[PDB]
Amino acid sequence: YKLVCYYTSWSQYREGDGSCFPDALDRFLCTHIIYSFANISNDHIDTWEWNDVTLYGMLNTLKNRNPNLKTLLSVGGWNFGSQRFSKIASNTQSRRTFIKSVPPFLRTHGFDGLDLAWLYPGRRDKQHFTTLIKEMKAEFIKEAQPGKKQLLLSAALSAGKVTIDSSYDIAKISQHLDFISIMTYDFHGAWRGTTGHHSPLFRGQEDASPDRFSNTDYAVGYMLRLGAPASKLVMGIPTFGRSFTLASSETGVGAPISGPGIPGRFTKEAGTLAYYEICDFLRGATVHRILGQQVPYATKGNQWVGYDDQESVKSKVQYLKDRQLAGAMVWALDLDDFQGSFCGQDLRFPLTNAIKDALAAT
Amino acid sequence: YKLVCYYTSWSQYREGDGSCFPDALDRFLCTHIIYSFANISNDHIDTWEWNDVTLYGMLNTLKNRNPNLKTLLSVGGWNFGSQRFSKIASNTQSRRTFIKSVPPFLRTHGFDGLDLAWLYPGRRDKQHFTTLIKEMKAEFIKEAQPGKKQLLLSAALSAGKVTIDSSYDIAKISQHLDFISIMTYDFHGAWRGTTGHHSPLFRGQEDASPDRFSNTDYAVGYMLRLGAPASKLVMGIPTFGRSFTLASSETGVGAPISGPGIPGRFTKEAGTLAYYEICDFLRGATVHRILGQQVPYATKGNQWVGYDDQESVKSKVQYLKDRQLAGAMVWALDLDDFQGSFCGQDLRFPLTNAIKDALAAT
Amino acid sequence: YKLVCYYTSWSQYREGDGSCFPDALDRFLCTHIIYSFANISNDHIDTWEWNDVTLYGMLNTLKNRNPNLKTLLSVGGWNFGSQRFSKIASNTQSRRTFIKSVPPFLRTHGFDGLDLAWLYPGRRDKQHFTTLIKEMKAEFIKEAQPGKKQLLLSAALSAGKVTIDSSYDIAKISQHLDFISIMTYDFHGAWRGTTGHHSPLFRGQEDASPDRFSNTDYAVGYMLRLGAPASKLVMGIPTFGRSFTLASSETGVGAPISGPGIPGRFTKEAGTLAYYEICDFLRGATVHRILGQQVPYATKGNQWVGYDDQESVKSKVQYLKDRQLAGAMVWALDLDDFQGSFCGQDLRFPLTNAIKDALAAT
Amino acid sequence: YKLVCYYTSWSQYREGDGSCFPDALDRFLCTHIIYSFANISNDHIDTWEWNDVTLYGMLNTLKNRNPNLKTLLSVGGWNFGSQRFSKIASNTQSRRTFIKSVPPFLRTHGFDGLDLAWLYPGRRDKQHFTTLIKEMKAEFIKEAQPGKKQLLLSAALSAGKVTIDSSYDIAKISQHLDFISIMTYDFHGAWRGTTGHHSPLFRGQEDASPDRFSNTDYAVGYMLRLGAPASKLVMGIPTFGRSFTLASSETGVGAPISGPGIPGRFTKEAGTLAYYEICDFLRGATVHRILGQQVPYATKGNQWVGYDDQESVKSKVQYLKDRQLAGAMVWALDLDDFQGSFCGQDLRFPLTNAIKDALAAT
Ligand SMILES: CC(=O)N[C@@H]1[C@@H](O)[C@H](O[C@@H]2O[C@H](CO)[C@@H](O[C@@H]3O[C@H](CO)[C@@H](O[C@@H]4O[C@H](CO)[C@@H](O)[C@H](O)[C@H]4NC(C)=O)[C@H](O)[C@H]3NC(C)=O)[C@H](O)[C@H]2NC(C)=O)[C@@H](CO)O[C@H]1O
Ligand SMILES: CC(=O)N[C@@H]1[C@@H](O)[C@H](O[C@@H]2O[C@H](CO)[C@@H](O[C@@H]3O[C@H](CO)[C@@H](O[C@@H]4O[C@H](CO)[C@@H](O)[C@H](O)[C@H]4NC(C)=O)[C@H](O)[C@H]3NC(C)=O)[C@H](O)[C@H]2NC(C)=O)[C@@H](CO)O[C@H]1O
Ligand SMILES: CC(=O)N[C@@H]1[C@@H](O)[C@H](O[C@@H]2O[C@H](CO)[C@@H](O[C@@H]3O[C@H](CO)[C@@H](O[C@@H]4O[C@H](CO)[C@@H](O)[C@H](O)[C@H]4NC(C)=O)[C@H](O)[C@H]3NC(C)=O)[C@H](O)[C@H]2NC(C)=O)[C@@H](CO)O[C@H]1O
Ligand SMILES: CC(=O)N[C@@H]1[C@@H](O)[C@H](O[C@@H]2O[C@H](CO)[C@@H](O[C@@H]3O[C@H](CO)[C@@H](O[C@@H]4O[C@H](CO)[C@@H](O)[C@H](O)[C@H]4NC(C)=O)[C@H](O)[C@H]3NC(C)=O)[C@H](O)[C@H]2NC(C)=O)[C@@H](CO)O[C@H]1O
Ligand SMILES: CC(=O)N[C@@H]1[C@@H](O)[C@H](O[C@@H]2O[C@H](CO)[C@@H](O[C@@H]3O[C@H](CO)[C@@H](O)[C@H](O)[C@H]3NC(C)=O)[C@H](O)[C@H]2NC(C)=O)[C@@H](CO)O[C@H]1O
Ligand SMILES: CC(=O)N[C@@H]1[C@@H](O)[C@H](O[C@@H]2O[C@H](CO)[C@@H](O[C@@H]3O[C@H](CO)[C@@H](O)[C@H](O)[C@H]3NC(C)=O)[C@H](O)[C@H]2NC(C)=O)[C@@H](CO)O[C@H]1O
Ligand SMILES: CC(=O)N[C@@H]1[C@@H](O)[C@H](O[C@@H]2O[C@H](CO)[C@@H](O[C@@H]3O[C@H](CO)[C@@H](O)[C@H](O)[C@H]3NC(C)=O)[C@H](O)[C@H]2NC(C)=O)[C@@H](CO)O[C@H]1O
Ligand SMILES: CC(=O)N[C@@H]1[C@@H](O)[C@H](O[C@@H]2O[C@H](CO)[C@@H](O[C@@H]3O[C@H](CO)[C@@H](O)[C@H](O)[C@H]3NC(C)=O)[C@H](O)[C@H]2NC(C)=O)[C@@H](CO)O[C@H]1O
Ligand SMILES: *[C@@H]1O[C@H](CO)[C@@H](O)[C@H](O)[C@H]1NC(C)=O
Ligand SMILES: *[C@@H]1O[C@H](CO)[C@@H](O)[C@H](O)[C@H]1NC(C)=O
Ligand SMILES: *[C@@H]1O[C@H](CO)[C@@H](O)[C@H](O)[C@H]1NC(C)=O
Ligand SMILES: *[C@@H]1O[C@H](CO)[C@@H](O)[C@H](O)[C@H]1NC(C)=O
Repeated sequence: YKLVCYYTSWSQYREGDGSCFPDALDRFLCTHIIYSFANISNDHIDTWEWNDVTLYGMLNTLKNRNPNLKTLLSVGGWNFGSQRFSKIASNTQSRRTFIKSVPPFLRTHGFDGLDLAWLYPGRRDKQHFTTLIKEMKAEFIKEAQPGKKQLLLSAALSAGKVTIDSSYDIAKISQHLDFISIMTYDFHGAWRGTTGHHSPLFRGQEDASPDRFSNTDYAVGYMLRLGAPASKLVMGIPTFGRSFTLASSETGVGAPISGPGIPGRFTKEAGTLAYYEICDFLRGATVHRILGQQVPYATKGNQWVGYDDQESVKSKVQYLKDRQLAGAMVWALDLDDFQGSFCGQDLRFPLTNAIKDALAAT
Repeated sequence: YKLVCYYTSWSQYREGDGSCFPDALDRFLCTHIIYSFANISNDHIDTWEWNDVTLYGMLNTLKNRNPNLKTLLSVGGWNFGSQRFSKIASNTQSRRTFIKSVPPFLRTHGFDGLDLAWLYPGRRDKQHFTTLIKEMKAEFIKEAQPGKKQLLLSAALSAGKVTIDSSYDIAKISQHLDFISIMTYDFHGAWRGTTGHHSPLFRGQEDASPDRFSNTDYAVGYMLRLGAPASKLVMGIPTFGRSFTLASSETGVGAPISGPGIPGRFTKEAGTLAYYEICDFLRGATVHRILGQQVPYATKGNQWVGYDDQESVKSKVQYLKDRQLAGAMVWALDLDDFQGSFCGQDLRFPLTNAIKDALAAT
Repeated sequence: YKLVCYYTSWSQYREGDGSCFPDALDRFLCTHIIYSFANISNDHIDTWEWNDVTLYGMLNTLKNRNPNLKTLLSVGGWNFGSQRFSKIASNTQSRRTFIKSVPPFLRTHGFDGLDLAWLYPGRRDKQHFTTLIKEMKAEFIKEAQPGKKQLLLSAALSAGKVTIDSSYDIAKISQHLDFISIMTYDFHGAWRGTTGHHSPLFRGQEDASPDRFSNTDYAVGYMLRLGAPASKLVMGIPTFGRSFTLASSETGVGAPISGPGIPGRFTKEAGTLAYYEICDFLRGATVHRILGQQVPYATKGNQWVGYDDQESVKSKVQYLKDRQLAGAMVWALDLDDFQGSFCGQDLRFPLTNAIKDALAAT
Repeated sequence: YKLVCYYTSWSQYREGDGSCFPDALDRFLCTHIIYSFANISNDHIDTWEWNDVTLYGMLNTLKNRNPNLKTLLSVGGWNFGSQRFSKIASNTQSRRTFIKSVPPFLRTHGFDGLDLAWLYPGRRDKQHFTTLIKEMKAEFIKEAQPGKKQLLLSAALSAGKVTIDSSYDIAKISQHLDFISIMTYDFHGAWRGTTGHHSPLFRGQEDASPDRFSNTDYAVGYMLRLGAPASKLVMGIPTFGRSFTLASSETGVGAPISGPGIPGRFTKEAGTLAYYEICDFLRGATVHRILGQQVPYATKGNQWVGYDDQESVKSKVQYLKDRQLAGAMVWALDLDDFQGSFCGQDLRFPLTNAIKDALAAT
């Protein structure tokens, strides 16, 4: 089973124990470690952080004691911007320039492939997106013909029905992508006005959630139906939780909230909490395993965080193995308890190690 | 909470360890023990089995050490005959004789009330089935008026949506009934040619499911939605399992079957298995928990059986308490392991007890 | 058969033949004419437009040469505030003030009753909405007891399942209201990115529709199913259409759009078109009757509009009669071709009259 | 567009004007005519009727004036039996003989190809079927490699979901079939106990029919999504109706029935009525266009029949062209008023010619 893992280039700028660099990663932990993100400056694939070229190294050095580890540089990401990408892909001009720059840059940097993280193609870029991947793959071949090891091409697609529909021609692109990562998380926003787990495995109580398709099972399922093969499907699994600030003494699912949740001391970003920050939170908190959804949420004071733990990621892995999917995708190494400290026990990458073990065992 | 348990009056004619009598029941176990079924002969409520009077005897004795235990006589039942019931429902005189015959018959025999087990009113009986309940309650009130402890009136209702829409006016009946037991089991017929748990808590995997309403959760929310007060809703929980005979090596949910499972040694009814027989079956068997449904199934050789155990009833109880229901109803005590034997430890009524415990434990 | 027609107070300000005043309405056309909308200022039901008092009189005049026309004052409306209305229903004191102020304001200004257009009660206002409807009917009773002709109480409910599920306890409110108007229209938002009739009668082609509940039939049947007396259900039918702007040369249902259609010279609101404006659009347009849904749509150049016409409303009246519903509701009189010029024959209210005629014949 | 029309071999043994012979068929009517059915005296496709070999000619003579019509011989039918086919195709040896024995038979009898009517393949026949069609086409090429015009190979398949899943590898079988006639009719059995059109276009009113997939629209789309190519999909249209015998004064859709309708004069088979018997029945009868399904049901006295008229088959034709299908299929040429006397006009094949005109017109 393929175990895809992300690393963000911005997890370095975090206070004390929170800062994370490519060298803090377990060489043997994943089958694919993806660097994110990569910018596109002048229809070309450029670095992002000033030291991205150093870090690109710190990461590839992990291949040294483990030649099985593969790596991909992800281009795009939430920030980049939907429009920027849109243009660079619409005309054939910039599109060829870009496709062109990719192969060498990756080569001259120790990367085993490319990860397309366009978020997301308007309904107007669906045909384009298809081409962009068709051609980009055509190119990846034109380079490896000299006898090299061909560069891997993947994409992080949305898991929400609407988008999946108004942006992807799964049946087609599924052919050129070496594997797909369905980002099955970020399903219940603070705008809804109620508490909701952002990454539930199943729908759960039929009338406790607005629609039937804001969960992992539906997404995974829906996409298989649209033609995506199982062998090219990696199921995303967040190692972060989405929080809210309650507005009443009520604390169950669908309870009233008044905004996202207070910012973690390290990731500092209302609505988010890294697993290691959740671990602190837990002390004195009250955990509730949501029945039909197979995931846990914790509450304490006026805070409510829906997340995943070892038990839930394990459930989640058993789920994918069943559907006999390509494997799990994590987001992101730097959000799990990579130190090994916070969640105690001294062992590190708990949620990802749970995912790792569950994948290899029946 | 209410813990309504059913006791079938034919569980006596069961070979050796199978045979079950009113006296073999834990008088402290339930809050209401319903005896079933009673016939309606000559538009008069009347006994069924040659020795019912003796059994109404053994059962009602259980109220001695435990004065809080209530008992009711259930009239109707699956084999009774859907037609025969309507006949009495729509005859202005048939109904009247019937209603008038109950109060005396109950006081004469020791019951605290009646329970309507009409399966199932037709689309044409929706109204007759509402009048019935309405007048019967009147008769219970008229008889009690002097200063007596009023006779209890309940109805066991279908969990099948189609049935609920064609046969009931939940809205109205709900007010004249003391409680409503919703038969939330028997959801997956063998005629589908595929294995399926007959009593899932939730729908489970979105596509592996037949429809959208063959699971406890839907059934409850629908009835609550339709008007039945939570305080009057009893959630049906089966202590028997639904078996299928496999047709291949596939053993998962949806596997192909060639017919109902093999009859039990004691229940002798293809497609059915008492929990105590499921326990003999479990020896050398493989049990799997169905992820999306919170219920488990077990397979061995060419038999597949979906049933409930301590774990699943606990969740179902957790579920019902969350929904703030009136309690759980069990069908039936003579299908739970009542000798205590069959499942080790030799403790009696594992299922009901597990339910009892979970009902008063938070 | 009841024929409830809405008259908006803002259609008075439209340019040219668009300006619509109460005295421009056919006094024999409808059975009930609801004036909309009225504000609630300082917990008191009040006028909205500076000259509401003048217009109320122009409307109520119509009752003269015809003493069977009933009129109502609709309070609420889309532009009112799901929140403002909530704080008045939640506060026990505010609720009384309001309820108390209605009978006088109603008798004073010459109205037959009230119409509640709270769009829409939150997940948390379900019971408050019921209480609010309960107590207001309790007042219209008290005020009429001396011997007066009881003030009428109605409500314009959502046709959308999600909304209906989180705000309406149909069973209960349905017994206090005199009739319910189900707004069966506004079903395919332009956000979907695709063309789609906003008021289909049935789902039509299965895989060409977004969901199973966005159509009249489902809504009508869902409410009936939920306990609303057909005798009290008024099926809304729209005299306006919802436009879009095509992004390609594709013009059938499901074609990609780039946003709402161009605004009309008179209604001047993107994505909306009154019928009389549609009659203008049809000049050199191409009308197609969507088969599975019984409703038309027209397209010309890059505009696409899904509306209702005489043939389609007739089908709709047929559908409601087979269903045995209290009648039809029309939103709005001023969006129909009230002048009678645009749509030919110089006959006025072509759509509404078609509705009336169809109701009258069997 | 193709136009496959079947001919029954038993359409001769019928009284008076009800006798149908190959020489009675309009040679410029269909583009294909499938003689049905043909037996197999154990691994060798042997005729069925004593004069079968005489009729094969009568049909074929129709090629003399219209050299551009083709004929296939259909082997199977409803009576051939489920087991006979399975047992004959399951035996690797038994098969070969059959496959090998088909071509020479057709070639010697003027038939241009085969048609497979296996009703139906259980779960234990899915692959066999796939193979049978596979190897079957293989042989057709071999025999035709000299320079001869190749033999066609079509298949009549169930339009019912459950049947399709449990037995059709649409993805594969479709690459070998020159075309697929989807038997989109026979949805409502008399076992249901209520009236219902056996061949609706769309499901119509949501709570007036059991499931979402017992109509033409669903079946087709379902098939298309399963891999069936619109270019290789012929949609069946029935030229007969399905009668029921009413049990009360209710005559609408879903009114109670007490068995199938009285046998037709000429077809002499309960629950069935050919169009010519229907046209007759229609005198003094009342027709009703079922609103959501685009189909008529007529009722007179205690009889109820749902069927297709010119108006409705034309709608279904517009439907398939919208779905860009291979064409329409009919059943059967001897059920349509081939006489031209029953439906008056003195014109022949009223429905099929309506189907034809409609196919080439827009
Ligand atoms: C069900 C549905 O469709 N709902 C919509 C939501 O999907 C959507 O939310 C956005 O969802 C995307 C993925 O679907 C998400 O981005 C991916 O996931 C991670 C984690 O959120 C992102 O990581 C962030 O990266 C940025 C830099 O670009 C950092 O600034 C930020 O700190 C990171 N946050 C975390 C938790 O790590 C990645 O960018 C991306 N991963 C990959 C491989 O592409 C967006 O973050 C979601 N939006 C946010 C910020 O909440 C939502 C949009 O608001 O709309 C719903 O309708
Ligand atoms: C979703 C849906 O619509 N499901 C339909 C099923 O409801 C229906 O199957 C019948 O379901 C009812 C419960 O609603 C069931 O009867 C009740 O439940 C128990 C459990 O079966 C019955 O026990 C049997 O009693 C008879 C005598 O009355 C005995 O002969 C038999 O041995 C008993 N079996 C067991 C396991 O104990 C009770 O009769 C009754 N209990 C109460 C409280 O009233 C029927 O038995 C189910 N039918 C059968 C025989 O399977 C199904 C129609 O068959 O249709 C589904 O769609
Ligand atoms: C299936 C589903 O749930 N869809 C949701 C939509 O229903 C919802 O859109 C809003 O829907 C309500 C009724 O369903 C509608 O309000 C009523 O309908 C009329 C006609 O649209 C409204 O008329 C408008 O009134 C405002 C001021 O009140 C005017 O400014 C405007 O010009 C009027 N438009 C027209 C064409 O006349 C009335 O307000 C009201 N009438 C009654 C009987 O109460 C809202 O207007 C709809 N909102 C909009 C902007 O369309 C939608 C909202 O987000 O969400 C969907 O999911
Ligand atoms: C949802 C679903 O799948 N529904 C099931 C039904 O399919 C099934 O009913 C049988 O359906 C098949 C079609 O799929 C039907 O046979 C075809 O259709 C015609 C007319 O139905 C048949 O014609 C008859 O043939 C027999 C002998 O072959 C003659 O004796 C008789 O005179 C003929 N009658 C007519 C109308 O001409 C054909 O045999 C066949 N056509 C082709 C090209 O293959 C069966 O007749 C249907 N069975 C009946 C008679 O009801 C049903 C089984 O009970 O189950 C549903 O669920
Ligand atoms: C806007 C963005 O890309 N994200 C921000 C980060 O880039 C930023 O990191 C800091 O970047 C600057 C360069 O832009 C680093 O400064 C460099 O420091 C080295 C020290 O050896 C020196 O040789 C360079 O001259 C100097 N760069 C220049 C030319 O200015 C700085 O070290 C980075 N931060 C640190 C201390 O690691 C951080 C803020 O620091 O914010 C991100 O949002
Ligand atoms: C169809 C039905 O009601 N259920 C069946 C049971 O009735 C049946 O049980 C036996 O029924 C007979 C007849 O009612 C019983 O006979 C009576 O036995 C007593 C014993 O003291 C005797 O005094 C009576 O004279 C005698 N009466 C009759 C009518 O003959 C018999 O005791 C019952 N035996 C059992 C098992 O208790 C069983 C047969 O095993 O099958 C049920 O399906
Ligand atoms: C926001 C709103 O209520 N809708 C807008 C309308 O109010 C507006 O109508 C105009 O409103 C003004 C203010 O009420 C009217 O002025 C009044 O004119 C009469 C004339 O006899 C005079 O007696 C009043 O004193 C005066 N009111 C005061 C105190 O200012 C004005 O006549 C209205 N215009 C007309 C003729 O319709 C319209 C204008 O476009 O827009 C609505 O959106
Ligand atoms: C079992 C079967 O094939 N289905 C039955 C039909 O065969 C049957 O039709 C009649 O079949 C007989 C043959 O069995 C025909 O008789 C033939 O008549 C000709 C006259 O020229 C004579 O030369 C033949 O020798 C003779 N057959 C023999 C060898 O005995 C008879 O004409 C057929 N009837 C018709 C209408 O043509 C029908 C009804 O009889 O029932 C089917 O079940
Ligand atoms: C990415 O490229 C854009 C376009 O040239 C540029 O404006 C931006 O600075 C680049 N991103 C960063 C911050 O390196
Ligand atoms: C039930 O009563 C009816 C008389 O109304 C009778 O026909 C039937 O045999 C009785 N069944 C039993 C076993 O008592
Ligand atoms: C409606 O009443 C509210 C509160 O009294 C007020 O703020 C608002 O301006 C009023 N609207 C109009 C136009 O009367
Ligand atoms: C072949 O068809 C004939 C009809 O003439 C039938 O009687 C026979 O049973 C079929 N197969 C055999 C050889 O039995």
